[PDB]
Amino acid sequence: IQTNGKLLLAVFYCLLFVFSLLGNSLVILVLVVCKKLRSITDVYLLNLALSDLLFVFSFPFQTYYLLDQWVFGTVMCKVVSGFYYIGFYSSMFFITLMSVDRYLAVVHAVYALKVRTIRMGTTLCLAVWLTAIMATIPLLVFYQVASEDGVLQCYSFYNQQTLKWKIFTNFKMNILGLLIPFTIFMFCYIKILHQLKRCQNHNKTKAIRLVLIVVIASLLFWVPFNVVLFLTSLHSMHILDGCSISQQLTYATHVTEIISFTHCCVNPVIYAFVGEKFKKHLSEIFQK
Amino acid sequence: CTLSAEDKAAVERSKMIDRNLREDGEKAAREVKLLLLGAGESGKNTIVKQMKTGIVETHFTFKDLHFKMFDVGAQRSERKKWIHCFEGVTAIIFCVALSDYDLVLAEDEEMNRMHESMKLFDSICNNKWFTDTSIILFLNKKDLFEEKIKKSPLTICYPEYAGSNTYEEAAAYIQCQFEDLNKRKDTKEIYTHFTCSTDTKNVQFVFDAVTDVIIKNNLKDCGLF
Amino acid sequence: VQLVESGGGLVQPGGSRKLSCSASGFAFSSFGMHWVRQAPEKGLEWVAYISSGSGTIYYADTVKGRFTISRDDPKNTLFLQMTSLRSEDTAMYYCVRSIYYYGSSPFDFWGQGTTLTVSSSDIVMTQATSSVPVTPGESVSISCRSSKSLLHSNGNTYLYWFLQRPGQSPQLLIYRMSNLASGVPDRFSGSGSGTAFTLTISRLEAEDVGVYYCMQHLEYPLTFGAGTKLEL
Amino acid sequence: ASIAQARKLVEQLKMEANIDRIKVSKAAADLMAYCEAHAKEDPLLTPVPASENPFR
Amino acid sequence: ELDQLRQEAEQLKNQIRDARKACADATLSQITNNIDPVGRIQMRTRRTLRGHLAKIYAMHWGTDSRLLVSASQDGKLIIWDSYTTNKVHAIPLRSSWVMTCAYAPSGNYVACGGLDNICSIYNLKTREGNVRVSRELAGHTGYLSCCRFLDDNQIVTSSGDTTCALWDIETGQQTTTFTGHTGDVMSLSLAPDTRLFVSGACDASAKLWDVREGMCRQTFTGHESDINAICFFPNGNAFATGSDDATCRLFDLRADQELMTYSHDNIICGITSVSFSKSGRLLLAGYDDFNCNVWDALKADRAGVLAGHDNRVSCLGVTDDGMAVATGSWDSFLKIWN
Ligand SMILES: OCCOCCN1CCN(Cc2cccc(Oc3ccccc3)c2)CC1
Repeated sequence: IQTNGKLLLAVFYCLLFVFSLLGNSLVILVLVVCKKLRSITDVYLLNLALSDLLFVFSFPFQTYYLLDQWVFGTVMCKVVSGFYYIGFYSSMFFITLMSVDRYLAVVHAVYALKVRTIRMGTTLCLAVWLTAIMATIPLLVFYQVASEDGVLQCYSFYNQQTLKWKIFTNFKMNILGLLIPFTIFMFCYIKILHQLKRCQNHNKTKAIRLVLIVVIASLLFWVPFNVVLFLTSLHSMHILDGCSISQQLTYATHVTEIISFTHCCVNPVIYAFVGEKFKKHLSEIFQK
Repeated sequence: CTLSAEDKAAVERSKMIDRNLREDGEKAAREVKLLLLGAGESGKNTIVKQMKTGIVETHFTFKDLHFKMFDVGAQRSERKKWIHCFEGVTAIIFCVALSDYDLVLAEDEEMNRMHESMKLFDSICNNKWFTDTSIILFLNKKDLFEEKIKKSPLTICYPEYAGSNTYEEAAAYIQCQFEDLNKRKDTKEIYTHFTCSTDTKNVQFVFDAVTDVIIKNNLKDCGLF
Repeated sequence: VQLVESGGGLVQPGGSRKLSCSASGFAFSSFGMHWVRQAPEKGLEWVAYISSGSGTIYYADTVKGRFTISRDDPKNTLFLQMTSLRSEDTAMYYCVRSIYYYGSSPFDFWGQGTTLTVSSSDIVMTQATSSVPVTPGESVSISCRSSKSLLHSNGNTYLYWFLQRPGQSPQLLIYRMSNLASGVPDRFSGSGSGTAFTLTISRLEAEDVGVYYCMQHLEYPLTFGAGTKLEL
Repeated sequence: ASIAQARKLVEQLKMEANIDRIKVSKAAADLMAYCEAHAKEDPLLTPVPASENPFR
Repeated sequence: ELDQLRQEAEQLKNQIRDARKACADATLSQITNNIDPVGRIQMRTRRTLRGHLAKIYAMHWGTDSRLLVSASQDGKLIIWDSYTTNKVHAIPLRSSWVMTCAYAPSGNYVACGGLDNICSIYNLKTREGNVRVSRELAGHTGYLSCCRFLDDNQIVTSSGDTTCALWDIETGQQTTTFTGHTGDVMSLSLAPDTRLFVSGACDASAKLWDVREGMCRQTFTGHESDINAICFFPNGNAFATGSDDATCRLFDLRADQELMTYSHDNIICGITSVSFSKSGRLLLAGYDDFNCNVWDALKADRAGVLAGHDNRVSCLGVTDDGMAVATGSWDSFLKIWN
């Protein structure tokens, strides 16, 4: 039962790892090798693909941890905790940054002419990487490896006084993770849809469809995981305490993690693969 | 480094030149390029007058937007040799005179002036160098068309036309005829505006059209398409 | 083209002064700029150099730290700020322009000169004779030697020739050992084997009297020669 | 009028008609001889050693 | 009678074709059949010159075989150093619609022109240290398709007004105007001896001209569409034409007729630029299909293909020493091949 579930989780992790590796590697190969990064959107796509690949890189360590004990040491445990958490924060910050870029491009075209430059995109990308690293140092250092019943596990292991810090991780993962980005993410796309409706062109319908697709995918990918994280936080503060409810949140956290990091595969497709530019670039590559 | 002193200074001069080129290229990319076309005395000079050799370039800024307008009415050469230089313009401002239906061309009476305007529109709209470039259609001489349509019917230019002699129906028919010439209706969109000499909102119509074109271009760039 | 230089004056030892070179008649932003010092009875010595756009700045060891060179492109002026002056700096200072691209002519134009009076591995260039009697209408060869080979891998040998007529600022004669400067009469010519170089004047007029300096540009610590004087 | 243009064209053709022409074989042989004479000097036809090429 | 004049012109044309057919005893293919084939010629891109932000419409080589100038629609005319990818100069232009550029043999001047119908001469070597307009040549009523320098004071320009011109730069006046083309002249090539030049136009005709007199000695026909590029054989007794009918043709002046055609079934796009190697054995033509094919002059065989340009190759140029050939393309890049 437990072994079967572990095997299923490892299989899902490995499949998602391979698929997102292929997709993101294709994105980077098209952008930084085959073609140039002409526009700010190319810079954002490359940065988002790199963030997704960095998030993906943590998967096989998780697969082995499910399979066996954490054997490769504490220093990697630190760097992989960083990998995971900077991957998450960078991915969501870059999603929000793309949303703001699209809002500027559509709603204020004349202003987007003077503000949207490659240098500004690089500056904002460096800022996003820096703030992700800054948010991740506390969790980068608080992770440690402990051997329980002869099984070494790299996990968040603190003292009783530091248990409060674990609550702060989830809340930061909710405010800096979900609340702050999605507030800008949803507002920008809601106003994009308003302008697209009040327009006369052939490209309005497909743009509306793709904006709705992005919004629905992002909500479905992040709101469930963050809600379950909030529920686990509430359980930790003993507002709703119990063993059965704890087991339900364990299973729910597993499923929501699965759903949340299928984003590392879906986001490449939605943001790049569909659309005229990347299809044309792939056609040019195939011609070669 | 394996470079002499003057070799290093030359490389530094090259990098400074590259920086200047990058700044000038960014400035050019911020700017909007419009190609202005017309058949005969279609009112192209009048619309140039409202907004403000071989190519007469006119620059003007409207609502924090810098406008380049290129006029090629004086080339009088084979258009196919130099029409690919203008590939990449934001929009093509086509000027067509409405009063030309009654008048015949100066060269021979066989060809009506509006038919030559249609042929030019068909060649420009459907050219392979302008497959994705929108067209702003300016239909001028509204007062002249009002005066003429009472005396002379639109049937002279359009024998198939069976409609009222009123301004609205004839203008709508002419606009529809010009819009049917767009074979690639999906790639481009044609904006038609009825202007006269006393009209003062033509610059606003052009600005709105270019705003729509920029929105569509950056939608394509952003991947939304 | 003119390079009027202001500053100078009597200075007490250990004091500080500012030297201003005003440029009029050419694109100041494009040209790299130098400062060259000539002692009251001795030859030329390089001081500092600023490139186009102030990208790179190089000083000599003698004036390193004490001196700073800055340019102001909008006002078309070049500044040399001197601090901790000593009796080693009492001399006339020259403001020289240099442009660097393929085929360019560095050290093309020299300023008149302003006089600064202080109250009380580098390549070596040797011009052995330092004084030669001459007759008008004859031919004269002036020899210079270099401690290291001035031939780079690119095939360009960096040797420069300057003429300092009595009471006049140096004027470029030959750049890169073979190329006559703009406006210099065709009688002058240069040749060398990469370590030792010669300058040959086919005919001498009364305008050719002066002192000739051999300069190197291979490494940026530019060292001028002692000089050879031609007197009739 | 156009008549004068016709006369000018006729005169130009008459000037063009009287020029002497050698057989095409002689011109072909001359081009062949030129190509063979300067065959060695062509670097694109025969690549030079990499040392002699400044484009390295 | 006008009909009589037309009949006389037709009779003269029949005399011309009969004489040319008389001179065609044996074609080039039979004579050069026994020549050892050149073989495949693979040429790597030695240098890529980046810095242009728009389609490169023109490119010329200096006499020194190291400095080249490039014209683009970004409004700039950049002089490159080929050996070290350095920009010696970057010249702003009053009109960004340029289609041709020239490098003076002395190297002191660079000429640029385009849809403004003005040939602008730029003085590279000045006391002030900056490139300046020296003379603005006006008088044409159509776009300048090509201009080449005879010397510091004389320049030959071909325009879309169906007339070529030879200018005296110091006074800015037309020394002699060349007329006789029904279509727009698209390219010109001076003879190495510089007493004759060939002009190719949209009438599918190439015409020899004498610079001193102003008359057209020979008119060459055979193409089925506009001739875009023309180039003299190194001898000066022959020239090659590149047309929109996807064929290149080699003419000789003395025999007054075409020798053979450079065509392939796979090639459908028109030739945009044409050039010759130093020995004349190789004919390099820039095609509209993002490729530049190198041909063999004496045998119709295609030796090799220079690929590497994303967009249409718009200009070609072989150095005087013949060591390197430059391909400028609409993709805003220049490449040096050897
Ligand atoms: O912040 C405290 C935990 O809050 C709830 C969120 N966790 C819940 C448990 N997940 C295990 C998890 C899944 C997938 C990969 C993975 O790689 C590792 C492994 C060890 C250290 C670092 C990262 C970890 C991580 C997310």
